[PDB]
Amino acid sequence: QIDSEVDTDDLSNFQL
Amino acid sequence: QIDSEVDTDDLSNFQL
Amino acid sequence: KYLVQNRVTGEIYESAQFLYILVAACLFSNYPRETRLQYVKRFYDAVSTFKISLPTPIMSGVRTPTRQFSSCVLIECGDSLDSINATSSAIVKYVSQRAGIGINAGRIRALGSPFHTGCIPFYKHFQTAVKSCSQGGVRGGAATLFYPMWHLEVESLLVLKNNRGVEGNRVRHMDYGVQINKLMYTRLLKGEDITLFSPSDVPGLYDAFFADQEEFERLYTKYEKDDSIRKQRVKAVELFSLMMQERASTGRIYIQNVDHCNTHSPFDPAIAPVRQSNLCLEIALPTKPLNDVNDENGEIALCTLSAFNLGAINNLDELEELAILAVRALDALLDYQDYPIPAAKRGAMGRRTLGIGVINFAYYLAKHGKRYSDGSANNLTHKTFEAIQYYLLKASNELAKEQGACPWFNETTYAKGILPIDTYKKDLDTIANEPLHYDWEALRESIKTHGLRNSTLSALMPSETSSQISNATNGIEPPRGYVSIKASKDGILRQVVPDYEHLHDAYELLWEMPGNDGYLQLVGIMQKFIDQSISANTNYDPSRFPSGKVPMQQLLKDLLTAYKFGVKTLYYQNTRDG
Amino acid sequence: KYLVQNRVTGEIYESAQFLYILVAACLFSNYPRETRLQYVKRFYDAVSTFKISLPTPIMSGVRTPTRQFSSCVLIECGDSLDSINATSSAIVKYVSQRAGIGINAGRIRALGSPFHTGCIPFYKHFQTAVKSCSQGGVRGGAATLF
Amino acid sequence: NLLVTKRDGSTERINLDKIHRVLDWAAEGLHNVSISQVELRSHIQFYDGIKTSDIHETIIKAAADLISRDAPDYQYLAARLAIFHLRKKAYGQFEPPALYDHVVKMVEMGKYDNHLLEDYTEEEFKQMDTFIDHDRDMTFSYAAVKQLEGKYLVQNRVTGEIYESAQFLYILVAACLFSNYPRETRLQYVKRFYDAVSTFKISLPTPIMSGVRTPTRQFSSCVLIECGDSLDSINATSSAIVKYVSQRAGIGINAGRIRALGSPFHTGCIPFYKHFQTAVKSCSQGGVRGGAATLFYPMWHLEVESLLVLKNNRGVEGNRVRHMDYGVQINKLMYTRLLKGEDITLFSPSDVPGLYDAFFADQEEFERLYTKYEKDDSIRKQRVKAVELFSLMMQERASTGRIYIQNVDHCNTHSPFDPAIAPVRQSNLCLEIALPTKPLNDVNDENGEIALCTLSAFNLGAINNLDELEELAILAVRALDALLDYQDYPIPAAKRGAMGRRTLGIGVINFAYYLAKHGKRYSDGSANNLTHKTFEAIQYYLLKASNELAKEQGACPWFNETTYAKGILPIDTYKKDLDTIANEPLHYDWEALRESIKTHGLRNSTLSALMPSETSSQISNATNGIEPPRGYVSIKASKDGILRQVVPDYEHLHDAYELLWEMPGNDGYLQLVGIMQKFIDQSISANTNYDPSRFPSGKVPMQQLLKDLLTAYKFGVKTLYYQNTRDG
Repeated sequence: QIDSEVDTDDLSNFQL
Repeated sequence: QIDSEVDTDDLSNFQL
Repeated sequence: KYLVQNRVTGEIYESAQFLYILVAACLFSNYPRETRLQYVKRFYDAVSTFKISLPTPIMSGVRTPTRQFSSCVLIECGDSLDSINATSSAIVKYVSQRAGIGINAGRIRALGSPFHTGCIPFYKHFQTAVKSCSQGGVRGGAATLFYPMWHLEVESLLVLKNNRGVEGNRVRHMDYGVQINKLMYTRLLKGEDITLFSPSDVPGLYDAFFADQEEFERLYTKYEKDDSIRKQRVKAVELFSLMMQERASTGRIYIQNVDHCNTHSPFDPAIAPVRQSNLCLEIALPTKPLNDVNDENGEIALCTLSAFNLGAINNLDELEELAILAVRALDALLDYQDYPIPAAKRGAMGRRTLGIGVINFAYYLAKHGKRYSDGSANNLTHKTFEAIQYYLLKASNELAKEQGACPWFNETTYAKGILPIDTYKKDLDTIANEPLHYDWEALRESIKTHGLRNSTLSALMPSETSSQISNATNGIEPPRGYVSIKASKDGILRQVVPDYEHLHDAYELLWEMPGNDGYLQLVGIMQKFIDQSISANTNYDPSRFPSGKVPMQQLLKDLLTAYKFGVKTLYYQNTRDG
Repeated sequence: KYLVQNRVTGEIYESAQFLYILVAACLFSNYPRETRLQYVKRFYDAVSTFKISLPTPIMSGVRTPTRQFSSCVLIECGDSLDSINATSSAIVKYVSQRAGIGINAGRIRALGSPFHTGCIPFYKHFQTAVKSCSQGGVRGGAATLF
Repeated sequence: NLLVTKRDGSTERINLDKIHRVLDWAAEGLHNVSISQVELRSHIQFYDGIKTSDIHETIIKAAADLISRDAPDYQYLAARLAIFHLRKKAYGQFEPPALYDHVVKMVEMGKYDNHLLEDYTEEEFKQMDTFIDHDRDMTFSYAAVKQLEGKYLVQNRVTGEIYESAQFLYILVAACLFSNYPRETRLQYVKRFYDAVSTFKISLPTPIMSGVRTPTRQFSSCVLIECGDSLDSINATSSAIVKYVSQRAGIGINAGRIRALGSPFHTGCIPFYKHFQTAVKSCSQGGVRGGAATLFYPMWHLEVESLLVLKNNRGVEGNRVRHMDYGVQINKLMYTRLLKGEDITLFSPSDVPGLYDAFFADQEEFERLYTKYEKDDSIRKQRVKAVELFSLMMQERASTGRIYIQNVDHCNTHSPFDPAIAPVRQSNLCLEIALPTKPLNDVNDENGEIALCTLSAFNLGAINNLDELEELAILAVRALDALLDYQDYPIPAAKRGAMGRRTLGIGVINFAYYLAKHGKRYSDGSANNLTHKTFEAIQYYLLKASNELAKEQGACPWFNETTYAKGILPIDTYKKDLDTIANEPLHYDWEALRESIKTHGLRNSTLSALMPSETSSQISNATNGIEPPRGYVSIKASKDGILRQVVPDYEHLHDAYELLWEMPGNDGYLQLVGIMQKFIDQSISANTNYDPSRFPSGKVPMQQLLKDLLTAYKFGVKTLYYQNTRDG
């Protein structure tokens, strides 16, 4: 199985 | 699991 | 599978060098006697020494009475019963010839629309079309079906291969490609909402999704504000998580970055947009919906495949001759093979699209002392893939001078003097600094002037069968182990990776990679030059993670990394069991 | 199911004797004026006094803009991919108009034949054709295969 | 190019030279580590625009993922990188601020108690700052740093901010505990205690490490409550549990006085046990995660067969109380019935005058009362085979690992307390604490006694020799004794126990490592004399420190209730059979100590207890408590990755270690426990261990379960905690 925990703040950093 | 077999004669030897 | 034989009686009739000489003789048969036997000899030498690999339908069939060689078809369905029917009919015809199908069904309107009953029952019908010529309606027959992430029914679509659930809500024996663009990803990063729409309710939005990101943004935000439009809001986190959860548990929910497929592309998206892929997620070609199986205004995309064996060349300039040989052999096959559907003949004759890839990439890295996981292969891959594309383009440009550009050459970005080196994702500059070694400016003028025989040349497909013939590592993939194992009626079949003896420590086995980053950077670098796309895998070993669970955070970060380096598609997710 | 109505808003627009007189008026509309209204009256009297019964598509639709009244179709499939496809296409078209289908598929050659893969996967394909316009691919859409 | 998002919003080009230099700094003095490998693994994960703190976490984790027994020093590389990052997070730079400036700031933010600035002058903080060595942060292993950052260091648990570093924690724990000392000695004690903790010689519990220096006064983690046979006492007990579990204390509950089902508590023990459980779980996540208790009852309790099976998975919910552990209380007579193949008679404590009291306090009176009541056919009673009763208990112990044993005669014949006055009738959560208690009538009953104990440990691996314990004992006894006056008491009866008896429980960590470096093992008796010698020194020096503290500050108010007061020492009352398994002589002058205790008393009625450790052991990279390690590399899950910790000095000691499952059996370990218990005031959290694959058909025989139980008893073992069964 996987861990559905998502840190939404960590993601906001990323630059597409 | 465990083996519930108990030799009651072997025990009587012991000295508390 | 290759040698001509009696499948009834067990008799074998030929040997491998007869197959190879006769494949060469057939493909070059129309060449003038001045050059013909020279091409034959040269192509024969290239294949029998494993420098060039061909697909199974060519290897089994070219030399025999058959003309069925198409193994890869892309069909776009329109939002009407007539187009649904034509699509189904074309699938049945092509799966009886054992082709893999890519189906774009994302235009079908959602359940509840003024296709009142929804996408799913039509998807089920596409599945039985795909499985119509399969053993017990399951073994054989394969398709990947494509739809946009913002489709109103998307949450239902995402869970179609999930084991549990009502049979009416499940379509398990096709794979799926979810289509995504920058705006969708931005909503995720910003923790915002994605709005779901039926394609029937949002004028110009479907078209804009593929062709024009600024128009998509304008139409999308507009329609999000218009409360007269039927719509639904979902958390981008929740939607992306659901998709990634289904990708992880099946390995077979795929991704297409449709903006990348169109900003970095052989095709002008205002004219000939790329709106889907094929079974294996490496093919990216234009299509048009059919009204009828025999509609002459439809376009079904086909692609003829081959590969260069990176382990059988001593150097990169050998690709000049191999590219000439491979482009010419496949271009001739386009005129030789049959077309059961008129709209497929139109795509092939109009665009003359080829998809030449590679095998033995892992081995090639190993013998150059590089690895996948650590960035050590970045500049070498840049150099290698430049040479492939340059020489492919050069061969097709020469073929155009000699025989004519493809009828619809004017629809390519190539026609406007645009090259892959002009349109690639800029972030690639941060992870390789290899210079261009070839004269692309001279090539640019020659293409502008004489055009290309073929609208596409390159695509990086998976291999299994052709890799095995050469004892090559498959496609661009690291091997799982040093010894591969296959069951058969004749016993356990073992194959050891090439030059295990001298290279065992130089190889990096799939599960030795600490993560996906290095491999995705190589994919991105390859994609700088590749015309179509690449069957890129992601891989996760649960035992590298706390409590053996792969975190969603890492699933999404890898997805974002892929996007940032301009990766067009993601194929299989492999999860180690162990 | 019979009376003309708004299925969105719940509004009913007609009553039963208007349905009956107008079904009669539509069906006999091309008759010469010498006999026309006599047929209308007589057919109206027959249906509204229950002597003659008509199917639901006629009762719901004749008088309205629709021309979809076929509820019963029989399609014979030949032993070829082209005929299998045409049959499937015709089913889909007719089930979207809510017709019941009789399908003759007995000419399709058996599994193992020099339709190498058999009848069943084609039967499965006829089923999804029949169910193609059904709620969750099950409720509605009906066929008997021979 | 490649860009980095600076700590706020700004952006600069990446500085790869700066990263290399910090890795080079962190790798200094280390062996078999590759900076370039760490660079390769982390740099491939960088992307244009990456946050600065994300670069840091990436390199930390890259080093951490390379920890193994072949390259143990990655433990230290990753740790120092984590330290570096945490300095930047707390201070915006690597160098910590001056101690005064830091404290002033933290008091302003409300993170430190302002009493610190009242009790010490600026000049005194400057002085304390000279004691500090911030480079001792370079001595932590990676798992230590993760424990510090997760539970020790003062931080914002909302926003993720960390506010201090480890040497500030250590200096300020010392400053707070010694704050009332006269200025003539105060800063000397502070410096000395600071040096002892920051060099890992002494270990403290988590509530002290997280809280002493901050505004909280909640430091009690270990409470013992005895319930009387009345609704009022049942209620008071429940109320006291709820109060203490909201402060995250573990509870030992004695409920063995509650009368049996069917008595003229007509409805029985179990529904009251269920009520104690919900009291324990009242402040737990979803009424399960967190909140822990062990409940105690006599083996001869009329309901015992029902009680024994309370954690068994199968059965009716009404007959099950699964989320507490249990301690079955046993004395010589019970064991004698087993050995003789005789019957045990079960009684409700309400029907047998004086028997419950006698069970703990007076074995000859127990025997007299017990045989009497067995013959009186007017008394409600039940007979069971001793074999069947013992077997049932051992079967439940084996399947759950969590039916415990207390030898209540041993707890009272060999004890700091006179059992006619202050008997020991229960233990705590973890079976090492053994203190007197009295039932409450009301949560606020001033005549009740709830026992509390303040804990610490000596790190046997950080001392070069045993005479170092003299100073460590002075420091540890004084620090904890001061904490008794500093901490809060939510229940009056708990304040009474603490102020009356001033009980401490100082144990050890790194015992396995200590044996290994002395070339001894657990399983073969090679460690017997060394353990005798070691534990003599611990107890002697503890007693000496507390005796000196008594001369200086007064004996504890209820000192007269101890066997110590009557000039009785642990060396006078230990189980004699210990003479057969060690012949180490006493090296210290116990006769001189005896007279000094007789005359000046002890500040503390108990000093020693051998508790389990996990968290404090990890901070020191010590083996836990007295336990052999299961393996050379311990593994923990976390949000930050897989956390590995290699046993200390694996490089030179791997063959000298004896891993838990390498022991052929339990005998040698139980002999060491017995030897330790000769000197320990309270008890010891002793485990038993069984590997099924050492036994025919993979089944552990009951015969061996009972023989080990008997061996424990024969060597004077007071309690048995976990039974571990290898799965494998």
